[PDB]
Amino acid sequence: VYSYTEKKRIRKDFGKRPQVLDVPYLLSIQLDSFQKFIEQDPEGQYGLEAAFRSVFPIQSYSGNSELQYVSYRLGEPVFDVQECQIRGVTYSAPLRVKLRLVIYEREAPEGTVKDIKEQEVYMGEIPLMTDNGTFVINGTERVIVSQLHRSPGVFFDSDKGKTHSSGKVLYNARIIPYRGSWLDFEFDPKDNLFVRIDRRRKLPATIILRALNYTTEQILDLFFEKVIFEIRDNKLQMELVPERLRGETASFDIEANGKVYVEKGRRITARHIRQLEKDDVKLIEVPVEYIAGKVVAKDYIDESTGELICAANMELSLDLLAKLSQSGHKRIETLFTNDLDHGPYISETLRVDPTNDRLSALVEIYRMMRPGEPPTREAAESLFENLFFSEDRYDLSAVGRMKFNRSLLREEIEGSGILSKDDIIDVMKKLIDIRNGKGEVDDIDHLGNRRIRSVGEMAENQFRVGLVRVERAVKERLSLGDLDTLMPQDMINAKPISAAVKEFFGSSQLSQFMDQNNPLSEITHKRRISALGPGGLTRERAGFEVRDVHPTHYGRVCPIETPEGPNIGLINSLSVYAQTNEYGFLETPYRKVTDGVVTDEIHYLSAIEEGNYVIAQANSNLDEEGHFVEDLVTCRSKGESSLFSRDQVDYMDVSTQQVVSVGASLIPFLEHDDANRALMGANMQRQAVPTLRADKPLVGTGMERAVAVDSGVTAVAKRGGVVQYVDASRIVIKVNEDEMYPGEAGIDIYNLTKYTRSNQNTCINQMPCVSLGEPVERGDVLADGPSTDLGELALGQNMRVAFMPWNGYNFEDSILVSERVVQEDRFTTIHIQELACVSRDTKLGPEEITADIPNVGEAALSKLDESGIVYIGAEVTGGDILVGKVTPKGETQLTPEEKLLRAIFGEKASDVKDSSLRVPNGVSGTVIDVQVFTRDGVEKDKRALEIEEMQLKQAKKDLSEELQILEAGLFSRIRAVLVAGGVEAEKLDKLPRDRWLELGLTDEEKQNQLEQLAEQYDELKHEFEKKLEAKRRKITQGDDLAPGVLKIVKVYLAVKRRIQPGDKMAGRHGNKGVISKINPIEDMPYDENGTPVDIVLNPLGVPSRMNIGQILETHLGMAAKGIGDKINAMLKQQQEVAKLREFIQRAYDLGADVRQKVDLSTFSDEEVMRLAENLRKGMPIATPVFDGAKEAEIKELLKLGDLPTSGQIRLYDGRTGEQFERPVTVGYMYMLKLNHLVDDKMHARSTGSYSLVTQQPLGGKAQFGGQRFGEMEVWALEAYGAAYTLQEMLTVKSDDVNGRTKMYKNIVDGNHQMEPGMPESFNVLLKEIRSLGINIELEDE
Amino acid sequence: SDEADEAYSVTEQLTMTGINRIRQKINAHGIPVYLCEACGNPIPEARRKIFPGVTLCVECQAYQERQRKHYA
Amino acid sequence: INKLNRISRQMLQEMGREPTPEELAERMLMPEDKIRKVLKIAKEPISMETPI
Ligand SMILES: [Zn+2]
Repeated sequence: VYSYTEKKRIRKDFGKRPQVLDVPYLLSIQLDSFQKFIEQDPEGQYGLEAAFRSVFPIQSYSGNSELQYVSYRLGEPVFDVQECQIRGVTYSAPLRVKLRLVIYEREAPEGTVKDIKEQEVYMGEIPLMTDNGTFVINGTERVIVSQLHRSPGVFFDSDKGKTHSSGKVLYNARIIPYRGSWLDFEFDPKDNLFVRIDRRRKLPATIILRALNYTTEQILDLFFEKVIFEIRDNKLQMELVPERLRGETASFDIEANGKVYVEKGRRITARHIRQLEKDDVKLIEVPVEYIAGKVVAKDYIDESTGELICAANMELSLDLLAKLSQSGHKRIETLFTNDLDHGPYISETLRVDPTNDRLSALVEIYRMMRPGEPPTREAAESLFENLFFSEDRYDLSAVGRMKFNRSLLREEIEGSGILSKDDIIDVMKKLIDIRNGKGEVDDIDHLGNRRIRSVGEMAENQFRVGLVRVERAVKERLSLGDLDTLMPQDMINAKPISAAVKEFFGSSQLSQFMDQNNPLSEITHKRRISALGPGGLTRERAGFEVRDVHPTHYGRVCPIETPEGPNIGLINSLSVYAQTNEYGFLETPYRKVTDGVVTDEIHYLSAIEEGNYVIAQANSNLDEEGHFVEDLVTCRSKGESSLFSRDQVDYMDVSTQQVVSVGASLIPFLEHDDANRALMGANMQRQAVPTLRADKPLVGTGMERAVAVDSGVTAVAKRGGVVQYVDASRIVIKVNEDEMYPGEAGIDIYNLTKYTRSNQNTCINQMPCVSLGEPVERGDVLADGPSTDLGELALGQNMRVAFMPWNGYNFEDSILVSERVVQEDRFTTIHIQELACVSRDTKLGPEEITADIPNVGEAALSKLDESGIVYIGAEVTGGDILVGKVTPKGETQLTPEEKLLRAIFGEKASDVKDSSLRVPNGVSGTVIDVQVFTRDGVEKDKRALEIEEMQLKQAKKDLSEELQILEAGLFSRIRAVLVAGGVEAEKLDKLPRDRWLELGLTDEEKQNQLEQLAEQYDELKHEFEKKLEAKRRKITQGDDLAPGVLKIVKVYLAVKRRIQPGDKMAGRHGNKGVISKINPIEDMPYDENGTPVDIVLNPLGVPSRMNIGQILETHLGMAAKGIGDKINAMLKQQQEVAKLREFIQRAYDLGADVRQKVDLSTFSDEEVMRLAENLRKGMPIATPVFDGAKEAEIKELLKLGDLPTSGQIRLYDGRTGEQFERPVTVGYMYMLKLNHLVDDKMHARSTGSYSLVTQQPLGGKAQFGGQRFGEMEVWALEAYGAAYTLQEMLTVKSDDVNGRTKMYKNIVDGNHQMEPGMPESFNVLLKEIRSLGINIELEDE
Repeated sequence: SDEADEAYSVTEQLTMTGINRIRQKINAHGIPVYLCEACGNPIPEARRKIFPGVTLCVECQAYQERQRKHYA
Repeated sequence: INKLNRISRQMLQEMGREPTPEELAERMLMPEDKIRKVLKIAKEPISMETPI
C-alpha cells in the first residue's frame, strides 16, 4: 500500500522489528520551544507573558504612580526572510506593549483614580524563528543550541576520598533553589555533622534544628530510635527488639528462660537472631557495663528537688544509673546507637553544639550570616525567617519543589514554594541515612539533575533581565512623577531590551553559525545539547565529572555522537526519540506492559521516574500477540541490566534505534563498530560537502529519508495534487478537488532556491524531480536540495573499493582514487565565494568606483563594463579585477632620481591610488551575481540602475503571476454564487471571463452576492496595485549602510573545486583518508570481467581499528550492485515487464523474516519499468542500525546476483597484467567527501604585510603570514647544533626590520648573506621595561 | 597515530588494571582456617569450599565490607 | 550628541521602527550633514587588546 511517489525506488528493507513509534519531527526542540516562547498565552505560564507578569506592574515609591500591564503584540516584519538575507537586517519582528499608566490620588491608598493614560509602547525586536528553527540575525542563518544545566532542587554529593588523607568520604547535601539562599549539610572527618548557609562559615549543624523550634528531646527522638532499659528489682534489665542485634559484639551471656541461646564474646550472627525470634525473648537481663556507654535521651532531674540529674544526650555511667535509681524510674530511654547502621551523629554533634537553646541558636545564625551586627530578638527572628521562609526572598521554582519531593521519596511532586521543618528534617534524615549504608549518592551526570533549556527559556530570561534594568528607570522617572504629563512611553527606553536580546542572539556561547554544509549537519546541529555557556559549567571549573556517559543516557542523549577532541561530552547530541519534558528533563518513549502483554501504548518517561520500573529490551522476539517468546528476558532495572521473569517487565523500548542520534543512526552496520569509531564516523559524516550530482546511499539505514524531508532543504508538498508546470525555478502544484479550500481554491506554487551561498561556502541548490503532468501525494517531496536525491539523504557518492595495499600509495590511511572517479566529475563540488568591495569616505575624499584605473592598460580591464563592476559571467581567475576602485591620495611626494625619471619621460604622476577588489590569489571562477548596495546619499551609477530595472522587472513578473491566480479564485467564488440559484452553465465559458460581473441574476441574496464578490475583486485590484507599489519601493529605496560608507559592491564568484591529492575523504565508519595519487584508468586493478576498481583503500586499517563494519558494508554493497547489474542486463537486452517482475520480486522477498514485503503484483506494468530504471544503477538496501542484516542474509543476497559468496573476487593488477595471489575484497562502498579541501589548507608566504606593534609577519587573506615558529621548534633547532638557522629564524626572516629588507636585497642580488641586527620584539621589551622605573641598558664593549 | 588508537590503548589499560585488581583479590589457594579471623565462628563447608582459604565468616565479611563501603 | 540621543530615543517610538538620518535632519533642524558627521565622530575607540 504505497504511494505513487514512494515507488520511484522502493528501498529493500531488512530489519526484523515492527516500528510502532514513527520517527518524530526531528526539530521538535527548536520549534516547540520557540513556540512556547512567543505567543499570547491566556495563562500565567511560560512565554513573554511570564516576564511581563513578573516585572510588572511597576509601582512607584508608594506615591500613587503605577504603570501596569495590559497585553502585547508582534507586528509583522518589514523585511521577510530572503530579503533579510540579501540586505543584512536581523529578521526581527517589532514588539508592542499596551502599558497603562495609572496614577492614584494622594489622600488615597486605593482612592479614586485620577488618570489612566493608556498608550502602546515599543520595546526591542525579538528575532522571529524561521520555519526551520534558525534565526537570521545579521544576514547569516544562526542557531541557538539548547543548554543543559543543573535543575534547582536537592543533591547528595560525596567528594569522596582525597580530603583528610584517611580515605574517609564525606556526604554533603545541598538544597539549591531557583532563587534564594542555599543550604548545605556536610560531615567532618571527626564525623560530627555540620551545616552552612550560603557558602559562609560552618556551624554545629544542630543549631538550625534548634532554630526551628527543636529542643534536645525531640531532636533525639527524630534522629534516633529508642531502647529502654528497666530496673526490675535487680540489676538493669533491657528491652529486646530482636533485629537490633545484627552484626554486633556479644559482650555478655544472651540467655533466655534461664536457657542459653547466645553466649558471650561471640558475634550475634543471623543464626542467633533467628533463634531468638523463634524462642521469644523480649527483656534481657544484662549487666551494668553494657549500659555504661549508652546515651540517655530524655531529661532527668531529682523529683524531690527539681535539680538536673542528667541532661538530655549524656552518656550513662554507673553513677548516674545509681543516682536515678533512688528517684523511682523503671523506664530508661537510651539511643539505639551502633557503629554500623544506626550511627551516632546528631548526638555527637550536640556534643559539638556550643549553644544550649533556641534564642542562642538564632543569635548565632544572625552572627554567622553577617558579622558586626549585634544580635537582637527581632533582628534574629527577621533574619532567620527571611533566609528560608520568605515568599519574597526565597523560592524553589515548581521544578525545584518537584525535584525536592522526588529526591526525598516524597508523595506530591508539586507543592509549596518555601522550605519547612519537614523539608529540612527530611534532608537531614536522608543525609544521615546515606551515611548509614542504606541509600546512595546521586552522581552529577545523572540526567535527573540536568534540566534542559532551549531557545525559548533562554530568550525569556534575557528579556527578563531587560525588564529589570528598565524597571529601574521606570521607578526612577516615577520618583519625579508628574501625574498627567508623561505618557507611558517616556518612562521607558526601547534600546535597553533590544540591546540585551540582540546581545544574546548575536553574541553568545550558544547562538552560533549553522553548520549548514550538509542537511545532516543542520538537523544534527539544531538537535543539540550543550553543557557550556552562561549558567553552565565551563571546562576549567568542571571538569572531568561531566565528560562521562551515564546509564541514564539510554534513549535520552546519543552516546556515540559527541565532538571528539577538546570538549568531548560537553556537546551531547540529543537522541532520536528524545523530548523535553513538561518540567524540562529529557524524556523518551516506552511501550507500556500489562500483566504479560506488550501493549502498543507509548508512554513517556523522564529520567527520575525510570529506575523504579523495569524496562525490557527492544531486542526481544515477541510472539505475534504481545507475549514474550520466553518466560525470562533481558531487561535493565536500575542502571544494571539482567534477566527477568516474564511477569515482571513494565516497559519495552520503542524501537532498536532509540539509543542513538540522527547522526549515528545513519551508519549502516553501526552495530559492529568500536564506539570511538562510530563517534568519529558520525563526526565525519556531519562534514561531507554536497557533491555535484548527489547520488544516494547505496546502503542506508532507514532514517535517511526522514532526515532529508524533515530538514528544510527538500521542497515538501503542502497539499497533494497534479503537477501543472515544472521548471528549473518553480513548481506549480494544482491542488486536487478535495484538499482544496472552499473559497478561492487556486493552486499551490513553490519557488525553488537556485544557486546560492551557505555559511560554509557551498552550493545550496534545489532541483525538481517530479516532471510535468505527474501526480504527487500530500507530504511528498517535489524538489531535492543539496545532497538529497529523490528525498533520500545522499551525502556522498557510492563507488567501487578494493581492499589491498597497491604500492604504498595508501600507506597510513591514504587513498588511491582511480581517474574514473575524477573524469566523471562525481566529486566535483561547487563553492560559491563572496567577495565584497566597499567604497568608503576618507578625510581626503570619497573612494571612486570608476572603471578608470592607473598603471593597468586595457588588459585587466577587458572584463570590466562601462562602470567598474564586472559583467555577470566573465571567467575571472587568479589576480584579475572584479571591481575597479581608486582612492584619492594627495601628496604624491616625489623622491630623488625618480623625479629625474618623470622629467625624462614627462609621465604625469597620478593623484589616485589603485585599490580595486581583485580576486583572491588562487580561486578560478564564474562571477554568478553582482549586487550593488548604495548609501542613499549618492547618485546610483549606471550599473546599479541596470540592476534596479532588472530586479523590478522580475518582481513585477512575479507579483503579476500571483494576481492572476488570486483573481481566478475570486471568479471561482463568483461561479459558486451562480451555481446555487440560477447558474447558466455554458453561458459563462463562451464569453470573456472579465464580463461575468454583469451576468443576469434575480435580485435575491445572490444578486447581492454578485455585488459583494465584485467588491472583493476590486479590493484585490487595488490591493495588488499598492502591494506592487510597496515592492517597487523596497527595491527603489537606498540602503541604510554602516556609518561612513558610500556603496558596497558584492561579487559572487562560483568556483568549482574538483579533487586533488590532499582532499580528505572518508567512509561512514570512521576510516579517514587523504586521496594521494589520482591514477590513470589502465593502472588500476581489474576483476576478471574487466571493470577497474575505482578507489583502492588499505587492508591494514580494518583489524587495527576494529571497525569491521566497513567490510560488512562493502559486502552488502557488492551484493547490491550485483542486483543492479542483473536488472541492467535484463533491461538493456530488453526483456519485458514479466521477467522484471519475477526478478525484482525475488529480490524483495529474499528469505529471512522482514517487514518490507511489497508484492509487485499491484504495480502497474509501466511503474515497474520506472522502478527498474531507478534500480538499474543498483538496488538500494536499508539496514536499521542495531537491527541490521546478519551475515547469512548478505550471502544469500549475493547468491541472488551471481557474485562469489566469499565476497572476495580475484583481481588482476593493471600494470603487469598478472593475477593478485589470494583474492581481494571488492565492493561498492559509499564514500563521503569531507570539506577539508587541499586548496583551502595550502598556504605559502614569502613577503606579505606586517603587524603594527611588533614588526612581525601578519597577513590575513588566508592567514597570509608565516607559520608560527613556536617554542618547541626552537628547542628542536638547539638540539641540533644548528644556530645560524635559528638566528635567522627570528632575526632576519621575522623581526629585525632592517635585517629583513637587507636579506631581501641580498637574495635578489645573489649573495646569500645575512646581517642580523636585533629583534624589534626585544626592543619593545626594552621600552616596556623602561617605561616602568627599571633602567635596563646594554653595555657596549 | 590516529586519535582513536590512543583511546583504545587507554581503554585496554583501564580495564586490564581493573580486572587484574579484582583477580588479585580472590584467593583460590588454600590455607585452611576453620573459623573466623575476627569472631571465631566456624566457617561452614560451602563457603570454605567455594573460596579456599578465606579467613572470615560470612557475617564478619559483610560487616567489614560495609564499613569499607564508606571507603574507610 | 546629547540632542541626537534624546531625539533618537523619542523618534525610536514615535515612528515605531527606527530613525534615519534623512529624518533626523528634519526633526533636528540641523543641516542634514552635521548629523552624519556627528554620528560618525561620537563613538568610543575599541580596546585594541580586545579578545577575538
Ligand atoms: Zn567471623
